[PDB]
Amino acid sequence: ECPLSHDGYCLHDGVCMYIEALDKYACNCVVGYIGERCQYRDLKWWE
Amino acid sequence: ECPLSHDGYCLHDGVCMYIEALDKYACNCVVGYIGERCQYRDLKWWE
Amino acid sequence: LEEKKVCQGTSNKLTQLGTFEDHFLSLQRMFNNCEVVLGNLEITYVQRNYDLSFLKTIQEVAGYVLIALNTVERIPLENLQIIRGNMYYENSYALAVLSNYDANKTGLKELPMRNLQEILHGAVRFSNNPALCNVESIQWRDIVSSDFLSNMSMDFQNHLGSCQKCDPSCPNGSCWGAGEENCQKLTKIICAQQCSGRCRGKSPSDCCHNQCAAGCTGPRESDCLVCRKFRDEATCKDTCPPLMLYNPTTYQMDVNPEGKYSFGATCVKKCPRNYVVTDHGSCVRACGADSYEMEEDGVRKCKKCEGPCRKVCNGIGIGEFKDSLSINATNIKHFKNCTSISGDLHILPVAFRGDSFTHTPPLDPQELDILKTVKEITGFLLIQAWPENRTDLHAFENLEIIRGRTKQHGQFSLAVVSLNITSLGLRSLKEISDGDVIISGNKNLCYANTINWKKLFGTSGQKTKIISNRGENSCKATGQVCHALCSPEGCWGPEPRDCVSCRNVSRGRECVDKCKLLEGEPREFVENSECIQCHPECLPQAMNITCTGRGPDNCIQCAHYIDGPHCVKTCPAGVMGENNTLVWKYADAGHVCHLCHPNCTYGCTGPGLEGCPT
Amino acid sequence: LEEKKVCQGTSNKLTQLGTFEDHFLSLQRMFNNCEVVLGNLEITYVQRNYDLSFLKTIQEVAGYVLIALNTVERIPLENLQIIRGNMYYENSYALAVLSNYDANKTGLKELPMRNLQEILHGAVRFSNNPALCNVESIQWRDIVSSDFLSNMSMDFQNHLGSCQKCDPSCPNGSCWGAGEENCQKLTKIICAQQCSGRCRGKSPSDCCHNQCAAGCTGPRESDCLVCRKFRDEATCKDTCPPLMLYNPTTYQMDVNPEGKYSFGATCVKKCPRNYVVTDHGSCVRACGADSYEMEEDGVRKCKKCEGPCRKVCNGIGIGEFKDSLSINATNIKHFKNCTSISGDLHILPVAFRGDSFTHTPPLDPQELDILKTVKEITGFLLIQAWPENRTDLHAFENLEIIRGRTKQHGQFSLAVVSLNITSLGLRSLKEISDGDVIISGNKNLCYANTINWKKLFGTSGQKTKIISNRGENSCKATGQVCHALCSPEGCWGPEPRDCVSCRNVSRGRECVDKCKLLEGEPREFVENSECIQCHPECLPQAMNITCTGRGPDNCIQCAHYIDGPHCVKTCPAGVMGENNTLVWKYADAGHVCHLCHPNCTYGCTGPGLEGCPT
Ligand SMILES: *C1O[C@H](CO)[C@@H](O)[C@H](O)[C@H]1NC(C)=O
Ligand SMILES: *[C@@H]1O[C@H](CO)[C@@H](O)[C@H](O)[C@H]1NC(C)=O
Ligand SMILES: *[C@@H]1O[C@H](CO)[C@@H](O)[C@H](O)[C@H]1NC(C)=O
Ligand SMILES: *[C@@H]1O[C@H](CO)[C@@H](O)[C@H](O)[C@H]1NC(C)=O
Ligand SMILES: *[C@@H]1O[C@H](CO)[C@@H](O)[C@H](O)[C@H]1NC(C)=O
Ligand SMILES: *[C@@H]1O[C@H](CO)[C@@H](O)[C@H](O)[C@H]1NC(C)=O
Ligand SMILES: *[C@@H]1O[C@H](CO)[C@@H](O)[C@H](O)[C@H]1NC(C)=O
Ligand SMILES: *[C@@H]1O[C@H](CO)[C@@H](O)[C@H](O)[C@H]1NC(C)=O
Ligand SMILES: *[C@@H]1O[C@H](CO)[C@@H](O)[C@H](O)[C@H]1NC(C)=O
Ligand SMILES: *[C@@H]1O[C@H](CO)[C@@H](O)[C@H](O)[C@H]1NC(C)=O
Ligand SMILES: *[C@@H]1O[C@H](CO)[C@@H](O)[C@H](O)[C@H]1NC(C)=O
Ligand SMILES: *[C@H]1O[C@H](CO)[C@@H](O)[C@H](O)[C@H]1NC(C)=O
Repeated sequence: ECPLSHDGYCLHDGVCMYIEALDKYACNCVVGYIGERCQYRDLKWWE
Repeated sequence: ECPLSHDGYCLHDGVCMYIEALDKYACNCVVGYIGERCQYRDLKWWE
Repeated sequence: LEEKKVCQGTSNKLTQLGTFEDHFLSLQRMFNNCEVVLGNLEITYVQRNYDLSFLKTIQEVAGYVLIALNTVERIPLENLQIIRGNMYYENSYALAVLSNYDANKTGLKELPMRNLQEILHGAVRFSNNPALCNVESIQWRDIVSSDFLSNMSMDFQNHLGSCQKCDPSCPNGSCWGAGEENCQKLTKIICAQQCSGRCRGKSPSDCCHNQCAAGCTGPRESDCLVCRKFRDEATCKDTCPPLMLYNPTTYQMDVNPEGKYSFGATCVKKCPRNYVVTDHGSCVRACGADSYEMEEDGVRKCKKCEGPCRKVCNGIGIGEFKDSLSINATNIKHFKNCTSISGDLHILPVAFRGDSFTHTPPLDPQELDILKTVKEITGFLLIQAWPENRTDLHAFENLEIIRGRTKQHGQFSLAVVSLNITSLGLRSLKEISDGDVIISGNKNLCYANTINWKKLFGTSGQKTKIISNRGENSCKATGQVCHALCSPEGCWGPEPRDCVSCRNVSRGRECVDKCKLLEGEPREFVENSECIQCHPECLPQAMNITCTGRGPDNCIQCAHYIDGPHCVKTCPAGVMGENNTLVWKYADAGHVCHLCHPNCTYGCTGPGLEGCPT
Repeated sequence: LEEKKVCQGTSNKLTQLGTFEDHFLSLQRMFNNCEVVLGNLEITYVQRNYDLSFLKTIQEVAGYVLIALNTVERIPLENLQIIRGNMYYENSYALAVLSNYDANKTGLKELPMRNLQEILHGAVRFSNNPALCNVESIQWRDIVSSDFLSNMSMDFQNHLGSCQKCDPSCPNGSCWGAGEENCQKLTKIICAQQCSGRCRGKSPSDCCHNQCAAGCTGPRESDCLVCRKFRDEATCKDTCPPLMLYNPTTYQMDVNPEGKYSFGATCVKKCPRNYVVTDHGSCVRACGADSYEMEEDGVRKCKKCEGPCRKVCNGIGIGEFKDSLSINATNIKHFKNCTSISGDLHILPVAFRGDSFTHTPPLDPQELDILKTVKEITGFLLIQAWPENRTDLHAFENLEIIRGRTKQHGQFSLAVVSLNITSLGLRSLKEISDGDVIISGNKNLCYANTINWKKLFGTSGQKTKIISNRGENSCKATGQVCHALCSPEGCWGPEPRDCVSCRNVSRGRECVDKCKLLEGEPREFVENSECIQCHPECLPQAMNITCTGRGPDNCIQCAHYIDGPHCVKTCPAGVMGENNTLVWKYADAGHVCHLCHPNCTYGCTGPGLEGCPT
């Protein structure tokens, strides 16, 4: 539930999330993808 | 009166001399010529 | 301990990797047994319970330490001695401990960082840590450098009270936790005036060497706890021993036996083969725009260009592209005529469907042909996406070398994963200097498990992770195997041009079955399994061979005339000679060329004046 | 504040310069006011009652200290702090006090070297000093390095008896002389086990800096009495601050603001304009055999060689000629094809009349023409002798530059004395980068003082000593002044070629009254006051000028035919063209050259086929 701006902010089917505690936006990447935007495949684990 | 080896050892009319105190041979250069063999003219004075 | 075990470090900031467990598991895999964190130490979303004991073995973090959004109650970063702050969190802090509370306002309680004595760069940030105890009593003027304490923003709110007090022995009531062991060990603001850097005690006899960071166990250059700059084996150096020292007496340069090379933050005896060795005596990753990379008998060296040096293209993730995470429709302009990417290449999905977040239009697949000029890549090649209509990695058709001076996650220099191609097509790849190669998740990709990678590698330990592709049995089933002309060395595709090494011989860039010696239209000769055409002035011998070299000097018989050793098409008629006299020749019986009479200015169709009529 | 005063220092060893007064009076002229002896300190043959009080200002001697054969009673080398030992006496000692006794066995008595605390290199030698007092009680273990302690040979005697006793306050009864001031100050063997080098006291809070020579006023690097290696203004560095530093994070190279160049034993902001600047950041006197000297870029640098480097010729007094004191018939072989003398040149009388001590034959004056290839000399040029049958410095007529990176006695870069020459003859000498010029003791020299030497100099305060050259008005009486075609700049002789700058114009290497415009045998034109011949195909114009340039393009009228823009002797008839097609032309009415018809193979005497009959 992030603004239109951060729409498509997270890659590889990750979900953007608003951390009210820090007043920031972060990504909840799916298992196997790392990076601030889930941009990198975790090559050192599984395919 | 130096050995026939040190004959013509002191340049620019310098005279050879045996230093019995040190068992060595050295030159008595004429005024104006410096060096272990009086080979250099003391440029930094006159003529 | 001599050297230490290192981990790459994370760089996800506030990002959560999967579910709390997933996340924690990723954190665990990364920092397990790690003693030195080359990158960053981000501990986030660590829930209650959860054993964070593996952190105890972390002694130094190069980048920054992030501790935010943790409901866990304790973090044993006790052995952490120094935070270099090579990078910052939010452009300020080398250490940022943020909002570590539970929904019930009870999370991070104890942070026993009792050995954290040095923070080379950056500030410190504490905020919203309801359960944090004792840390509020630390004199950070000793841990942090004066230059940054102006940016230091940190206040502790103890609106609970489950905290204890510091052992009466603790200096000025400074403690990271209970017990006598958690008393802040000041080694900065307790030093006498004669002290240059840190110190063991207050007496001048305890002064630490100039090049010590967190303190020392003795005055000497070797008694340091952590090096502040460079590490030359046993001792800490400010500057690695020069290969050559200046001689104050002879006004010249002398060779230094103690001479070492500058690799990273350590002083080595020689540079890694894949790195560039400079005259100074240091291993680098690139040469100034003033020069190129000239291999010098076995070591990559830098000289100078004889004018305008070839364009050097910075790879994605560096310099002009530090922000961009994938070659895209926008930045692709700066890769036009590149022959050597001086960095990394990231071809990601987002680049193709376009990114709305970074305001970049979708990449036109037709424009990947730009890279067809790329010859070598000093870093790594990452390709997580690729045009579907394309069956081949065409763009990198002429890629010859991957140096892998940098690798992704610090391990992989070539990563072709999650693609849809049926063939790699890197038929020019002849060397992968360093880094592992991972090629997996490529549904219908063949030939991949046929390459003799042991030939392209050039460093100990280079592994190859090739899994979950097109079944080998399936590849051979649909007749998608290596061409018959392909040597056991492997194949980059089905075609005879995709061979790693040739069976018999080769026509330039293609493997064949034999050179055209006795037959074939263009006559050739064989040297080094290569077929080169003889000089056209050679007569196609229907019996034996045709020639034994490139130049006409090796023809068995000329097709026309013969001017001495060399076989010529037509006898010389205007060639400059001696005394500014022109040269004219005529063919005779055996088509042999001979000098005409010096009188014949218009040449002569025969010997003497009786050969040049009027 | 005030940079120490420096003297060159003597190097005669046991040689005596004239009478005892002469020898003394010279010893005084060299070390008067001197604070730093760059070379050797040789006090010898100083007799009784002579005043050596000027030797109190010497603070440091870079070479060695020889004190032998002195009947004088006291030598006040009291302010002497350190002896570097850059050279040894007898290849073993940096300090030799030998046979200092009178005939009556009463010579040197007191040697108050109460401040000599450091002897970096070399050993010590005391012998045959009957009157020597107190020195026998010096614990040299503190002053001398342990590496040379083994090669130390010294034994004292008290055949005088009139020696006093050491003040109680003197450590272990060690003293150089009387009073409490002459007590040996130990700063080496009385230091904590954790003292790297020297110290002020016994407590570990008194340790001097690692880069301190004798002692120190404080612990820090800038509290030194004397630097141990280099001198970076206030402080003593081990290595001059690199111009560039390695970046452990970026694995690349960065510029160091604190960077300084290395000049001798000091760290400077820039190199003397006459020296060579390396990429290392150090001023040297020559490049390796891998390089030449490329100017421009502002200064003199070292760039590598495209292939085989030109032959470098080590001057007299360096490398292969360290012992040879003059260019003799033996070592002259190695000066065949020299365009650059990387060192010095010594033309001494001992070379011509041969030397029976070094076993070298007399020099053939005909063999000095070998030096006519020498274009520049890095060091200095000393000529104390020269063939009589020659009236000119002919061998150096091509000498263009004298760098003076090294000077005679450290002052003179050009010395022409005691010669029978009538004219210098250095018509190519364009610059004397540094050093002073002395041209004296020359009876028959008349053109010397006419040259504006200030123009030739390149550094501040370059002096010119030209005296005792018979003929300021005597030469003018014999009509031996500058030619009429010699600009007021002066002249290296009578001939018009011996001019510095011309009055009107010049014909190459010679000055003239006017260029051959209008008349003359060869037609010429004028640019930058030089007369250049017109292309032979320029018709001799008896009216106006003939041409406006070198090429046939600037002629006013051709002598024969005219092929377009150019003036040709004969229209082309066999010149290579496009598509391998030959070229034939013909001369029409106005002698203009036009291409023939493509068909005409044997050329043509007219337009088209109607021009080349059959
Ligand atoms: C050259 O010589 C002529 C002689 O007539 C004189 O008039 C002229 O001034 C001279 N040119 C110079 C000195 O530049
Ligand atoms: C971490 O690494 C060590 C290596 O020995 C291993 O024993 C352990 O099982 C791993 N996992 C944890 C949670 O410590
Ligand atoms: C730690 O305790 C938590 C309580 O929420 C539990 O869910 C989790 O399974 C435990 N972790 C491990 C690694 O056993
Ligand atoms: C101080 O903090 C600001 C952020 O407010 C940051 O941008 C700046 O770089 C910091 N200054 C230094 C010297 O670190
Ligand atoms: C601790 O710091 C205080 C000043 O804040 C100082 O007065 C005190 O002497 C210090 N304690 C010790 C043991 O040095
Ligand atoms: C694409 O490249 C441009 C220019 O470098 C950059 O600003 C943008 O962030 C990049 N987009 C992605 C998704 O990497
Ligand atoms: C994947 O590759 C196959 C090769 O047969 C191709 O036909 C198909 O179009 C590709 N997939 C997509 C989604 O384009
Ligand atoms: C390749 O060369 C070898 C050796 O001459 C020959 O035996 C073989 O038949 C050739 N292969 C093919 C496919 O022609
Ligand atoms: C020594 O120095 C003094 C002071 O400059 C000077 O007056 C005197 O002439 C010098 N003695 C010499 C040059 O013999
Ligand atoms: C040591 O002393 C001897 C004395 O004969 C001398 O010859 C030699 O040069 C000195 N040094 C060395 C390294 O031998
Ligand atoms: C001549 O040269 C040789 C070495 O080349 C040297 O030993 C000798 O001293 C030289 N003679 C003179 C007079 O310089
Ligand atoms: C790249 O292509 C352009 C256009 O043809 C050409 O001018 C340029 O020389 C090429 N770059 C290189 C390095 O050859």
